[PDB]
Amino acid sequence: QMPSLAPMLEKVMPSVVSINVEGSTTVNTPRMPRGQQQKFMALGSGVIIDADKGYVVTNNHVVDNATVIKVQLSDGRKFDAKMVGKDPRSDIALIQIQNPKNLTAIKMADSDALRVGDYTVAIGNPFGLGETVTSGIVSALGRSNFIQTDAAINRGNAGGALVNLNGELIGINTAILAPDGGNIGIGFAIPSNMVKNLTSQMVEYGQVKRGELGIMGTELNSELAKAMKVDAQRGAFVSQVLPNSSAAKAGIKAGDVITSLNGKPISSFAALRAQVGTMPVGSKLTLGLLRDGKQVNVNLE
Amino acid sequence: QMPSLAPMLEKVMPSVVSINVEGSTTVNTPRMPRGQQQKFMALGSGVIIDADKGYVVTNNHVVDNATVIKVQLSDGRKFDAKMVGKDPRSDIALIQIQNPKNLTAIKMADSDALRVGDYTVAIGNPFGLGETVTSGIVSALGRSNFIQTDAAINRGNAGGALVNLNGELIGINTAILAPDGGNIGIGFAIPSNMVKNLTSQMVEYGQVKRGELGIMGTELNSELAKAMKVDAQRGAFVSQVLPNSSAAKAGIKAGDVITSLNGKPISSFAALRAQVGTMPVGSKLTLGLLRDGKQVNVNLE
Amino acid sequence: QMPSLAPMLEKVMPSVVSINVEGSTTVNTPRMPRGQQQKFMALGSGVIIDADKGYVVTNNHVVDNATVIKVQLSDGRKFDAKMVGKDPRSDIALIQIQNPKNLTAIKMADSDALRVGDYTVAIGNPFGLGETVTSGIVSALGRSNFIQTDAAINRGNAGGALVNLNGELIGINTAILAPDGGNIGIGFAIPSNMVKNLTSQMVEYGQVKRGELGIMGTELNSELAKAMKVDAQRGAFVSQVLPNSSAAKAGIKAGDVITSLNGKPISSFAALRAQVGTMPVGSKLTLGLLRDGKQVNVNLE
Amino acid sequence: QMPSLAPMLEKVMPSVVSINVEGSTTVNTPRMPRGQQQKFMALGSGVIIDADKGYVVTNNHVVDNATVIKVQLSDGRKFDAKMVGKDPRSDIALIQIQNPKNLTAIKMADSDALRVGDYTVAIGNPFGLGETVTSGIVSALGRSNFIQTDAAINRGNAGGALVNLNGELIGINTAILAPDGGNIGIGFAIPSNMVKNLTSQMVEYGQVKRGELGIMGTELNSELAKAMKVDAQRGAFVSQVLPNSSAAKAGIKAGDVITSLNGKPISSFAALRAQVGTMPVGSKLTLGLLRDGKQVNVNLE
Amino acid sequence: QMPSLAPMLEKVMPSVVSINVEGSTTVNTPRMPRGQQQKFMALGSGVIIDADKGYVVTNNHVVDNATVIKVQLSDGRKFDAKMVGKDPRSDIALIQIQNPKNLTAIKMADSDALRVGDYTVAIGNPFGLGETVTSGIVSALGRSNFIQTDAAINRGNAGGALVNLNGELIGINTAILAPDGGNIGIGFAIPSNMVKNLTSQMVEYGQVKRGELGIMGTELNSELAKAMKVDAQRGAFVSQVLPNSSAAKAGIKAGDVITSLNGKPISSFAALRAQVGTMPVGSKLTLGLLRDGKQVNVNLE
Amino acid sequence: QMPSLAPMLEKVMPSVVSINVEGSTTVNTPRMPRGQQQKFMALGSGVIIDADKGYVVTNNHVVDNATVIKVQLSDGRKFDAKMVGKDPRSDIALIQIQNPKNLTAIKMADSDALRVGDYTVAIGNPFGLGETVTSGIVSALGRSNFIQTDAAINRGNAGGALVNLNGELIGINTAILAPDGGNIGIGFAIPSNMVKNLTSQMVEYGQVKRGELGIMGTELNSELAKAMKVDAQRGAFVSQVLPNSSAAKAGIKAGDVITSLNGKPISSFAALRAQVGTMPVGSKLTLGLLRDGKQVNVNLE
Repeated sequence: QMPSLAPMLEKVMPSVVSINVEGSTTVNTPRMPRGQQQKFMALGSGVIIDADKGYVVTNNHVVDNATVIKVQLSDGRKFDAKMVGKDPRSDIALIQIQNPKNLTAIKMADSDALRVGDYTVAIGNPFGLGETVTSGIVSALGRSNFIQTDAAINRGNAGGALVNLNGELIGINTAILAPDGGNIGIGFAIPSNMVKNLTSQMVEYGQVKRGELGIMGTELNSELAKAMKVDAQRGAFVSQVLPNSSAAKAGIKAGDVITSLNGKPISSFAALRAQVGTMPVGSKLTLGLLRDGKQVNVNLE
Repeated sequence: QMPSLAPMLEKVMPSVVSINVEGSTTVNTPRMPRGQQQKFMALGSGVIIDADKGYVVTNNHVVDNATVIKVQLSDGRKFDAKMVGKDPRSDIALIQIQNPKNLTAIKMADSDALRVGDYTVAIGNPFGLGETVTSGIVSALGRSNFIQTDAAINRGNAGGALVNLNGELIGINTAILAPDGGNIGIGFAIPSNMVKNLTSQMVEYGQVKRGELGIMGTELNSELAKAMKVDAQRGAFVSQVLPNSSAAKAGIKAGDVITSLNGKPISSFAALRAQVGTMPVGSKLTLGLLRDGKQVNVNLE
Repeated sequence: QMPSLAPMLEKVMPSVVSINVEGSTTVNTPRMPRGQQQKFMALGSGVIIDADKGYVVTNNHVVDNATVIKVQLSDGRKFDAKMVGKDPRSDIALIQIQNPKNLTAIKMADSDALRVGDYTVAIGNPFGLGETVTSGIVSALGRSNFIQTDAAINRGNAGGALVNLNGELIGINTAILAPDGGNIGIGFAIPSNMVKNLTSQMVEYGQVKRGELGIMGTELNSELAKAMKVDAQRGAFVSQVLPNSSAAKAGIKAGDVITSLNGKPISSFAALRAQVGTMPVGSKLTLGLLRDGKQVNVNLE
Repeated sequence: QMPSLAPMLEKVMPSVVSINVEGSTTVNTPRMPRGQQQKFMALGSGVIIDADKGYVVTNNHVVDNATVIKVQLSDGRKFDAKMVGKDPRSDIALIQIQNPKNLTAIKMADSDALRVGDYTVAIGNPFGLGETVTSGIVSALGRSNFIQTDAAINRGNAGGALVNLNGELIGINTAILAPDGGNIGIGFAIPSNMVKNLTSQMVEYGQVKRGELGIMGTELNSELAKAMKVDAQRGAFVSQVLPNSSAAKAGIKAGDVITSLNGKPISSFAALRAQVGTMPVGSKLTLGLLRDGKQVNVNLE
Repeated sequence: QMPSLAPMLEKVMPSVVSINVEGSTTVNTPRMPRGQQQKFMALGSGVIIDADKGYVVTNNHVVDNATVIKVQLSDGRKFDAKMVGKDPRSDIALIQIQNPKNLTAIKMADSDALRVGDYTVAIGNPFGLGETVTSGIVSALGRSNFIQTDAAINRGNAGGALVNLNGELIGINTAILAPDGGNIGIGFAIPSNMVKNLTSQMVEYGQVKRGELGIMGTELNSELAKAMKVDAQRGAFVSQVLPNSSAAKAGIKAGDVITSLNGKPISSFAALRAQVGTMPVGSKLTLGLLRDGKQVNVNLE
Repeated sequence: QMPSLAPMLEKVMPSVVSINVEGSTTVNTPRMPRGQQQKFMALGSGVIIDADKGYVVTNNHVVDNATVIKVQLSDGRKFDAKMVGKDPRSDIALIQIQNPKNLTAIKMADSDALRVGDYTVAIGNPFGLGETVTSGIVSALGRSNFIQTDAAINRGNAGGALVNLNGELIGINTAILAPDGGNIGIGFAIPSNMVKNLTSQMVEYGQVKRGELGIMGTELNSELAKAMKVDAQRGAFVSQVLPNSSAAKAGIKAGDVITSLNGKPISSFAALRAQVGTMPVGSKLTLGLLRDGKQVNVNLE
């Protein structure tokens, strides 16, 4: 008969869940005529990632400041969940289902396999009226990072799951304009792998460990810096490398002068110290290193 | 060759029509520096539903306050139409073609058959520049009610017809924010069946008959109400049932205490009287009834 | 030396006070991503009207929903006050100082004596930064009602006291756009007399008694109405007058047909019933009565 | 007793009148969902300028597009008025009272006598709630042109009359942002003399005659222009002067090169042709003429 | 395996390029507190249309006012380009790659072959974050002109290329709201043929030649016009035709009275002179000619 | 004759001047479709404070980022001025007239003498159309600090001079919402004395010296802090006083616990360090000191 997503969607829908948050937050006491605790209600979607432990990935902007979190399965069943870890930078959080039973976990695809022309579908709650599904394609890939897809709802709240035609997880859709869950015109999402890495740090550490690792250099134009080349100057100097932190790994040594980070020119030396320090461990960033030919990819830790 | 909708679209396009409304409306006389009749022009789409009588379904927000309505077929032909019935609640209206000839009516699908993953396409006039077609999927179903689809134009005016891959009618797209024909981010529409039922009441009665039918109960906590259970109180009490209005049908009897209407908890007794009274006859609502197990679906009248 | 208001202002400033309100109010629980009690703080000015009892007139939009109200005298002294009565219609309220001692009350002028060219000065808190004084003239008088004065602060919150050159009370400035304490461009205020009358009803009754008093007529065009004149029809008919409620006083009798209320034509019969029913007792409204010459002023009760 | 404006105000109030306009205007037919004649109502103030003929000066933005204009005297009396002339440039218009009787005309002051520190008061209808009076001083004078005064209402509609302490007319307040009757922050007005001149052209000609009068020159850098000086060039050249139009009067002759008009440098030659051509006859503009010392004041016609 | 666009997209991506403009523009000198040259940076997409000459079509709103334009191929390679021609009306421009080498040009489809149901995909830079691809269908065709497609990004900048399933060029997407590169809700684009014609005029003439060609008629109701029919008047008269400019071609002769231009009624005679004069040569417009049956399509020049 | 300000205004107007600033500022390069130096023009008023040296006080938001500053006297004369010092905190700056000749300096009043009822007048350029004068009264005094006056223009740019009836300087009007020269509804200004002190630091030091002077204490609840009282805790502890910086002057000694600064409670210890550190030397702030009776006024340095 007619082609439809319903078939695969009926295999995926189980592993998607609706999250009902109740929390409190400190707010300014209203001055009139036109600090105190105010109760709010957040509402999102999430995916069951570990059927046995009852691990449910979700967005940090949903579960932030939560006092009580509840989970309802697509079949109607409700559970209590407990926080386990969040990550405001990438807007990802892990919750756990208290008393998990007959749970289906989603099968995660290798996000590295993604290409642009690929079809996707997004499952979530743009307007809070219940689980809404929409389709589209992989519009852009922050590497081949990040996933950008036209399969996203206008004026809607960045829902949860991003899925391929086989009904596997290729990512969690996110809101880039936090603390404002909305749209920029197109959908952004953390690829499924970044998601898995991110998620295991939360299970293991209560959070994702920041990998702020230069090595131990000295500004360009300084004492030990000006001494060397300075032919084709302008950039961030690197004096040492002995810490062996993806530096004896990045094939980097003394004297180098990095001036790139995935395209964007690294002006100052602190420019590196900051940009490479706010990223999540396991990250795959590329550094355009200056020394007459040099550009290696790093892996935090 | 290449896959396209054009083929089926060429079978559906005939049954779609362009409606040109001209009407008058009472307006405030402008006060300056910065009641009277003002002439306006509304513009929509509609579907030929009965080829012989020349019945054309359309949106109430298009044909409301109309003095002269004209219809132009996709082939260029123009006819005069006459109103027959409208329904502001669901934003649906029926017009009739004066002198119908060589008309094609659309084949209506059973909307009950719809599932979420299904593909749809929407035909209409978002910006008045002529008949615009767009595609998408069934994003959400107010039952399996209402149809929500991503196949809807941003900042556009809720067009007319919603159609499956076989070129059958699965619904009429509507504007939830009346009297403002616009978008919320995604498309809403009355499923084709609700459409047909709605439409036949207009033909038969000049309007859709409201089925405001409780039975004849008494508030919870009252004289004849407090007398009974009150174990697990909090809700809307039901004293009688003899009227036999979907009550000797809903398997409901004296003593009951309804507290739901398709999910939303029924607080007061008038809360039922109102919510169940604004709906269209033939409706299929579900009542979470309290009496230690009870929840039956009703059918107005 | 130089002319100044400071002199008289130093005689008036004592009788002006700063009110610090703390209250709670029911608010919607915030839905995110972007009922409960929320604490607010209101802030106004007021005038000591009765030195002995410690009566302080103020604006209802200041003391509304108040849990704790405090009063600070211009000399620094703070007292606790207790509500006694409010009146949202005119935005006037009466509070009482708990433990009043060495209080100065202001001398109230007869507002009836006011003419337009007269000078005024306004004392209050437009921006909450403390007691601000401004001058101007009587721009318009809702009779010679209401007082309109240019002596009002742009974008400011309708302060409290309105005062003449002798330092007497000619009125309390009010906000016409409640619940929004702001400006329309010019200042509105309840004349001092209306203020006094209003204020004594609060002391005496806990509120100002509404004087909704027609008499007992029948719509124009009805049974007992059409029977009479109908020459120069169009208006609100009056059948009876026996209730003697400012009707055996208004020189009104059976058959009359009122069609005015201080200028504005009285269309329907309920138009009178409403307009004359929302006003405060003691009011002085004028009724353009139809019967070939008739227009008398009434005094509620 | 206390100082007040009421006294003089009671001498001026008679000569002020309230204008009630009713008109029609061509408007776009509304396109929905969201040319024809639409009826509006304008409302202003004006001053009786000629008691005998019943001449009432007012603002053009009040009486523009008027079908029926009515006048009500401060004592309550109503008359019908007829248009006589308007002038959108200065926003001034003259209406005539049909059947003038027991009229008081205002005594016009010589505006040339004005200085900045002088006190003024403004009478009008900022918000349509009736005749509102406000005070202030002469904030700026477009000569000593135009009158700018702080005696103007915020967010209000540029009322009518501007008056000194003796109750004489020093000007009519106007709206610079036509067709939007509002405030810029301070009040602008046509001085009383400009008003009188303007007004007599309307009586005499149905409008104010534009005095677009250069003489007959040739652009600077042209054939007959470059031939001469060109020492300290850059400006508008003047070839002839024989027309004797305030040129044999302005002491101007062949060869001149004007480059000023009351301060603003005259760039091109058409820059003069335009700026000096949109002004009202009788105007007093000053031209910074180049020829090594020359700057005379002109008087149109 | 799974269906995807990536395959064909990998064949098309080469012929798409990223344009980095740097230009200057005259701007008003800022007045504070709150003419000069200001440097800006524009950014777009474009398609390699001629591999050998290195012709790259793009949008005029991207390359307008450009001082330096650079081109980067999808493989990373950068070239300098030089302007060759622009066309603000249709928002199309042609640039040339300086030193073109190993270039792939796209294969252009015949746009005339397009039908509505057809699938499309759009490639561009909505938010400047790099080349973004999105899909959709042919929503409307300004003939079967113009192409309207749902394959367009919300709040995005009208990207560049519009492509069918075979990876051929069916058009360049454009911004209708210039000089504001944004969305109306749906995508507009110049069909590929109009594109090719447009583009060859730029190569050949530095611009697209306007074909403002009536013939030589006289207004309806005039001397030589009223003389004839006037039966079913109201329109634009046509006196002559001898110029042979698509008039001895349009089968038009003396006496005619055109009153249409692709639907819109031609009111006046200048209405034709203007509408048919702003269009690009080679255009295919239709004229509803009055003479009791007549409507032929023209081809500029 | 009639009362007016013109007389005294003619004595003050000379000492007021118009400042024409021309400057450059670093701005973001515009990204299109919708760092570099951009030229702007600022415009203000100022007062000649020292006739001989040609010292002209003005607002910092006028002369900030200035490359060329010009001064024009009320009589028309223009001079070049040079910066000497600015002070963004209070928005005050000092410029010097190059080649001062026949200058009149204004006579400064002792601001300490001010009371609220006093009359003021403000001279400046709200809309850039030239020197505008407005009147009013002293609405509030940040001590008897700061001067708040109703003598300020709506939506206008905080002009310059604030003057009493004798034509003496009582202050310079300022904009509290920098870098936005506008109104809050009422006028704020630095009293004339604060002005003089401020201004002499600029002459003497190129700027106003910040008097950030605690003494040398230790947080409350710390080692040397908890040791003492703690009876009626909650505040900022003070351990030492030996620095003799308005501490052996403020009658302050070891052990004290300050918790006020002109009304506002001093929560933390750094709360003092900051608030008392951003103020201008010579300041007169009051500290509510805790030790069972203690509150002395300080004088920076």
